[PDB]
Amino acid sequence: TYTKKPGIETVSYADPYGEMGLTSIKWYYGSLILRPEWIALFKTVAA
Amino acid sequence: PALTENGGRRVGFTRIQLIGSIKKFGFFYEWTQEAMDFDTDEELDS
Repeated sequence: TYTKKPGIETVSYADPYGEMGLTSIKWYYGSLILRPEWIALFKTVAA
Repeated sequence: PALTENGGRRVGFTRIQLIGSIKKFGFFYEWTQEAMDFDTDEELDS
């Protein structure tokens, strides 16, 4: 997570007055299925 | 000016130049010796 609260930042040639705020969330995800035969799935239609 | 809540976009400044000049000036006069010797006044030079 990053966060640039409004103030001295955003303050940039885009926004000299610096009136914008920013918060970011980044992450990494990945998985591997060792034994697909160990995973069972049934499909159906309910009411 | 009108700063909207968004912001993002100005004023400038200028300076001007003043120029002077130096000009030469002067004059002169002449006199003969006889003017000084044969003058009614003896303090004409002064």
